[PDB]
Amino acid sequence: LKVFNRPILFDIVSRGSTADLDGLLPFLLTHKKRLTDEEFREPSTGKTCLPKALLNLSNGRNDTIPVLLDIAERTGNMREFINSPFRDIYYRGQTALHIAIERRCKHYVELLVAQGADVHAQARGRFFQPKDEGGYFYFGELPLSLAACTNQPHIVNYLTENPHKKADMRRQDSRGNTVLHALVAIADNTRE
Amino acid sequence: MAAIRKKLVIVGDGACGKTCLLIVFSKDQFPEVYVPTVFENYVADIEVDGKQVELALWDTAGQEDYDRLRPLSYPDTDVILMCFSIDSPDSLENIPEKWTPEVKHFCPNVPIILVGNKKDLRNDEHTRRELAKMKQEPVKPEEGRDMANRIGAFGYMECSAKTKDGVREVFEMATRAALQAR
Repeated sequence: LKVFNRPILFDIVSRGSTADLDGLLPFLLTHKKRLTDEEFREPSTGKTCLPKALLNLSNGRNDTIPVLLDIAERTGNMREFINSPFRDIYYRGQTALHIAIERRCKHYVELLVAQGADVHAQARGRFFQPKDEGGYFYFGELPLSLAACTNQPHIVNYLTENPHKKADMRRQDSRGNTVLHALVAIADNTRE
Repeated sequence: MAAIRKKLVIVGDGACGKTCLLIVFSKDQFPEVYVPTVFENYVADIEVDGKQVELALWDTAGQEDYDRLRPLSYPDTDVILMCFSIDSPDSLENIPEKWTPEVKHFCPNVPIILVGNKKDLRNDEHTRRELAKMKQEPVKPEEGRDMANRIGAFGYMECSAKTKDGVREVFEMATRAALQAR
């Protein structure tokens, strides 16, 4: 309530209980703290509250996302909060935009990019590597490449064509692979 | 065409104004009321010669709880701004023995752009008087030449976020150094 620590904040945000965020406005403003500080982020990977909220989705809808984003923008670090990259070597570079895309939630990626989400953050962690290089899923190290590689044409269309910020399909990742190269990389020989 | 992304990380001692430099290059206005300790998750559009580069800025501190997280920002770096203070002589003898070994070990084979910040403060009366109280003098340009010589820095120049001198040129040089892939 009057004291908001890290485990309590994650406990609230996992369940999506929006009402418990009613006291979130004073505690930060009384203490001149930010959501991006080391106090409120996971120490293992550097994950912040927004990726935790996007990871734990109830029927594809988490009502605490708009409230969290509004409190972040009133705090004054909205830009620094939207795209908080992971820090662990096993998930380096992953962004809340990547988690939104990987969850096949068009509404959340729409609401996230329109307010300052970077559409070129390269998820170049050890988990996002080709299976022959100690990894599980290589989608091209890019939000647009990921959306194209998870068979989500609507989100690809939105990312390419949106008044807020467009990710050009000619952009190359760290490996230099473009969206077409990633789409070839994920391909199998199966018909489907 | 399609802008290429290059990662710049700025390393310097405490109270050197590296974050101030980042803000003054970002918004073209020095924040005299609030200076965040670190500026993070920013991309800036720059052009050098017929190319568009998105420069991703990373800031490292050591005041508290940041020294342990400094190694986390080293891997997959593209260019480093290794900075010191012109108005602080003690900011030059700490350059080679503690910054250099860890930056070389963690992220080897990268260009080094060592710079000196607050170039206007070397002629300030207060700083000169305080330095001469204990028999010290402002960091001379010869000191910068020696620093560039002994560490093999790509280039060194003086920038002052107060008077907005050469910051665009400094970042253009940093991006140019990042352009060659070893």
